[PDB]
Amino acid sequence: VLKLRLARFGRTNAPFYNIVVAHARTARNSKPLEVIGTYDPVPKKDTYDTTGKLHKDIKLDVTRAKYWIGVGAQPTDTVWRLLSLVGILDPKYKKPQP
Amino acid sequence: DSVSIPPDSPNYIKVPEPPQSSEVRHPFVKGHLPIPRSIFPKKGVPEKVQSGYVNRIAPK
Amino acid sequence: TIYGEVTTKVSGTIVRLNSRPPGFGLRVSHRIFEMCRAAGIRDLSAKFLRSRNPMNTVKATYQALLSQPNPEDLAIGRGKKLVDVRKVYYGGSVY
Amino acid sequence: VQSVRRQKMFSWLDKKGSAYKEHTRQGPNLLGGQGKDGLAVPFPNNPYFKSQPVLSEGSREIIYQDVMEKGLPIKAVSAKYNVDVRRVAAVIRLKEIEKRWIKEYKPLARPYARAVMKMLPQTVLGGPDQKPHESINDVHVHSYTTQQLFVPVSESREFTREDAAKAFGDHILPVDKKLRVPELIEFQKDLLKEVPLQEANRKFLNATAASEAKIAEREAKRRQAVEDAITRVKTDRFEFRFQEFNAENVGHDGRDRNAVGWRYGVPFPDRKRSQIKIPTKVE
Amino acid sequence: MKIRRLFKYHSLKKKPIRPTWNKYNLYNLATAGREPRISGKTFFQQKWLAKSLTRAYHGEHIKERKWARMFSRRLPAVVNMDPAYMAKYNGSEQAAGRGSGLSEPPAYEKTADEKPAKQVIANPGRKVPTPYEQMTFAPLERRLDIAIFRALFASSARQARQMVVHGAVTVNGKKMKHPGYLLNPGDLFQVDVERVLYATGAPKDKKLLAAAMKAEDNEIDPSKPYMTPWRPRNYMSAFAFIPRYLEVNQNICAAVYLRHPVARPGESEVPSPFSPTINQLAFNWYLRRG
Amino acid sequence: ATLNQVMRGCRKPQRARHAVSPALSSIKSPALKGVCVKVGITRPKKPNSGERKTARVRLSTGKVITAYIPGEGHNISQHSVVLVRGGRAQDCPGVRYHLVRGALDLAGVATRMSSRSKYGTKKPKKAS
RNA sequence: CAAGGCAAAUAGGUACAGCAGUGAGGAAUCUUGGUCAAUGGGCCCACGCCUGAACUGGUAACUUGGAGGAAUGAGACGUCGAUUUAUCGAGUAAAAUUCUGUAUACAUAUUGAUAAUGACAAUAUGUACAUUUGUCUUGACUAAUUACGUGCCAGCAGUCGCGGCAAUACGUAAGAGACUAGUGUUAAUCAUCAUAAAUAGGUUUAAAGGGUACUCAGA
RNA sequence: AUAGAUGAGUUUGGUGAUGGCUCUGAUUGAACACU
Ligand SMILES: [K+]
Ligand SMILES: [K+]
Ligand SMILES: [K+]
Ligand SMILES: [Mg+2]
Ligand SMILES: [Mg+2]
Ligand SMILES: [Mg+2]
Ligand SMILES: [Mg+2]
Ligand SMILES: [Mg+2]
Ligand SMILES: [Mg+2]
Ligand SMILES: [Mg+2]
Ligand SMILES: [Mg+2]
Ligand SMILES: [Mg+2]
Ligand SMILES: [Mg+2]
Ligand SMILES: [Mg+2]
Ligand SMILES: [Mg+2]
Ligand SMILES: [Mg+2]
Ligand SMILES: [Mg+2]
Ligand SMILES: [Mg+2]
Ligand SMILES: [Mg+2]
Ligand SMILES: [Mg+2]
Repeated sequence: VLKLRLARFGRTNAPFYNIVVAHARTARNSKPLEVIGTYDPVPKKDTYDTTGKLHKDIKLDVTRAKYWIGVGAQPTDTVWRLLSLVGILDPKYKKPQP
Repeated sequence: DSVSIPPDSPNYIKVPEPPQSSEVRHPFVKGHLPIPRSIFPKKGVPEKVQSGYVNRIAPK
Repeated sequence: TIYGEVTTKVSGTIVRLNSRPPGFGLRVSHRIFEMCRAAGIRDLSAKFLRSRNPMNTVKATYQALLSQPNPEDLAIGRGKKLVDVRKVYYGGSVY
Repeated sequence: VQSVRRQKMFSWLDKKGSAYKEHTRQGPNLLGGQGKDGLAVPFPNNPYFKSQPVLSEGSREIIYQDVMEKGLPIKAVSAKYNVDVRRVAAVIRLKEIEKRWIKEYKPLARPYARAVMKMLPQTVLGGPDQKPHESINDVHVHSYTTQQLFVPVSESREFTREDAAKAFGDHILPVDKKLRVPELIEFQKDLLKEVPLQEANRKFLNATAASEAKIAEREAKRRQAVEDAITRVKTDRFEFRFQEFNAENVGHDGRDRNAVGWRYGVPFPDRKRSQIKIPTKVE
Repeated sequence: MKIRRLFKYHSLKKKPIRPTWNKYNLYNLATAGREPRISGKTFFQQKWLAKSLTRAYHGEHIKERKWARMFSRRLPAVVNMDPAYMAKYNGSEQAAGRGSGLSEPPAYEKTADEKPAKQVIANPGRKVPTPYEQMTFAPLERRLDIAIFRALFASSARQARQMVVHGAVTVNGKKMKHPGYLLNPGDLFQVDVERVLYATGAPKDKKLLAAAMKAEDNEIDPSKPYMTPWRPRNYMSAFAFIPRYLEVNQNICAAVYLRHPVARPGESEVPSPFSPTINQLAFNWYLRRG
Repeated sequence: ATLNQVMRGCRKPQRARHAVSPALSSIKSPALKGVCVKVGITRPKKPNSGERKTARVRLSTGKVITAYIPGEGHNISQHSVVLVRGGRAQDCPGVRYHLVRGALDLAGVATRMSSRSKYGTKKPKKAS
């Protein structure tokens, strides 16, 4: 079962993730089939900006990710959300309005 | 670019260096990445990129 | 620096001197450092191949500095120029 | 009781070293004194290091008022006053900060500026141009060009700089292309033909002015192409920036310097000596 | 904690030259021997002497183990080329003769005839030796704590370091708390004005202020660290030089790291109070730390 | 040697050189614990003269070696557990090992002021 | 299925080379913690449950990186150490004065995470504090000296070596050289070593030409 | 990646060679001693 998931890398209190295409039943950090992108959870701030806004830098190969989703790849709950923001899949969870 | 580059950053006035004016030695990066496989043959146009390939394997 | 490479042998003591680009320094032994530093040489490399006799190493080194290939004589012998690329590139010798 | 060593110190410090207590005369007052080139030497044992002049407080304004108001290209201002293009760009950046401080009603260090500027030699630009500030045609000594090569060629060959570049290497360029203001060569080639002076200046401005447009056009398309690969999706809290990249550019064996990812087959180098852990670039 | 190596920083017996504006340092610098004795000393004894002399000044606050890896055998240099020569000649005349150039008569024959020979075609000032030896300690000029001391913002390399560690410097408009940050060509480091005035200002001894407040020009303010009105240090004129690689602005106390120190034919840009003979021996030591 | 002679494997490794402390060099150990079997005196060689304090120790591995007792005065005797380290007494044949003075049973020189680390002696603790 | 160890009797289990931990061996290597909040996996229509993987806290200078304080400081006409008794040092060193607020402590905010869920911590800002020296070396190689004691004795030593009554080499005292929260020693690896030489060696007298050349294989 | 190639002590009445040993450089998942 192919899956688009995250591989945690980095140091203590410094998480850094790697979007990968790996079989479900394999180690989390084993060499996958491909590395689609990277993900950084800790949000950053622009250098010369004082508005206080924050952003999350994400590198993603949308072209390669779309092909694997079309053949039956199952993205995890975390990667599903990211793909939704880009506009590839529909949101899995939404804030209840009532 | 919502915030204009202030005069503090070095990108305020860009003056490119002339060719072959530096010899910075990049350190050898250790490690490798998994070579992404190839989806098409090396020669010829495959059938996957034709008119109705997707509509033939994933019909409604 | 010296002209090209030189190799002299004095009774089992072979010395090999090499010309190095500017800024290389005197990456040589202690005895070769004194001679080069006293003659005016600033960039050079030397190796003792066979023996390291304190005496014959000096006789060989001093004999190698006097056996440098003269570029002007080599040119007249072959009938061809021996243009030094570094002098034409910068339009004059850069000491 | 003071020791003899201290006694000899204060004595020297009261008669010979007293001229350095307070700065009365304008200009350098170093120990090495003036050299054969008219430049003060701070350390007598090192005759090579000299106290080079610094742009005057007014000269900095002349450069600023020229690039901003008159809108002349930095290359023309550099060649006009013989100031390095890297220095002209820095003077404008520092001057822009002054305008900010003066605009924000911040107290300038005028007492520290006037007192220090009297200790350093200066070169006022404009009318009184006694000497050029520095060398604007300094070329980097490429390691390939440092080799001693005596190439055998025919007795009657016209060995030019182009031929010398190929001898050092096939990818090396001659010194005619490594200049920061390569338009000066073309300007000098017009004088050899006895072209009217101020007409050659006209071509120089157009040449330099046109060269800046090309540079500004290149960086414009670049920055425009860098933001086209970023997809900014606004959310409740943050703004996610999805950057696109070809994941297949990992070389022929997976090893590539410009590849994106955390390399799998590497352990932590934190225990290695000389492992720099400081920010390398404040962007 | 004062280590055993700082016990006699400004000794008048050893006579070490330190990177500071102390009056004791000014005496050791002014009365330094013109020529160190290397007559009977061996090669190791020569290298050790030069190492101790140069290290007392260059990066004195840097561990010997750290500088050994910082040392670079690559010494940057540049060559000046005027466009006038480039336009007229293309470098062919330099190869005339047999490749090296057209030979000229010896010196004992030229003036013998009242007429001098025609000038040799070449760039102006194209026979001066370039001082590569003085660039041995160039990498140290890239640190953030050294650059502040070379811009006349601090009275010492140590005092310049605290400005960085204590969060008073701002590189590229961003706080930098690392005195080891290697400045890049184009970086703009800015020190706090209040700390620059105290470092370079004169000492504030209150006994003289007793009869100062009662009995453009500045006003007397008794609520500031430096002595008011601000005046330069007692011996700042003897160490008042700014290197050509740095462009400074005294008003806002900001400077720019234009480029790295490069050796030019006839001069160097690394401030070093030592002759090429000593800088040469220091270079040889660090080649193999022996 | 011709190229064909090098194909057949003529470049064999140089003969091994006996280590200074084979008992330690063999198992890649910096030190070894042992029980003293005899504490005596050894006579130096031709040029030197005197009496070197040596101890016949049986290492944990099983081998019996002759170690050297550095310093002035020792408190070890038969059936004493002492630590052994590499070295050698250059003027005593067979003595190819030393004994750490701050070891388990061997005590460091009490009246030592110079190079205390070499002899396992604590600081005098006078002003402390 | 069989055997031995442990356990078991009419039983027929167990093997911690799963995590933490104990004993043993050894010169020598850790906590019988918290949580599934993050990431990954298994089951599940869904909700959800489980996860000693994993994420986090703890221990150990084992290693690396950083901090561990800067400026002023001249007659306290004091103190000490030597010794030519008046010369040379400790010494800008100290005290003292003027500033900073680094590790860190506390406080606030943000953040790791969002549909929701925070075990624990990071980051930013504000205020506040100026806290140790230690170790080796000193004949040459190899940077750095005298005095006293001992007298081929006691001891030093990586190599050569030192000590036999006026020892710069041993043991003390002082000075000097150097590294520094590390410093030496021991063990090991690479290089030094062209010191197994493919690149690139050599074999008359120094390690090394076979007793001989016809000759298959092979060059 | 174009700067990267280095020696020193020790055999002899003495000289020049041959030839080992040790030192100088870097390091360890290290141990011990003094801290
Ligand atoms: K030899
Ligand atoms: K011997
Ligand atoms: K024979
Ligand atoms: Mg002592
Ligand atoms: Mg078991
Ligand atoms: Mg276990
Ligand atoms: Mg045990
Ligand atoms: Mg979980
Ligand atoms: Mg959960
Ligand atoms: Mg999950
Ligand atoms: Mg579910
Ligand atoms: Mg703090
Ligand atoms: Mg010595
Ligand atoms: Mg000793
Ligand atoms: Mg001998
Ligand atoms: Mg002694
Ligand atoms: Mg440390
Ligand atoms: Mg036979
Ligand atoms: Mg025979
Ligand atoms: Mg004989």
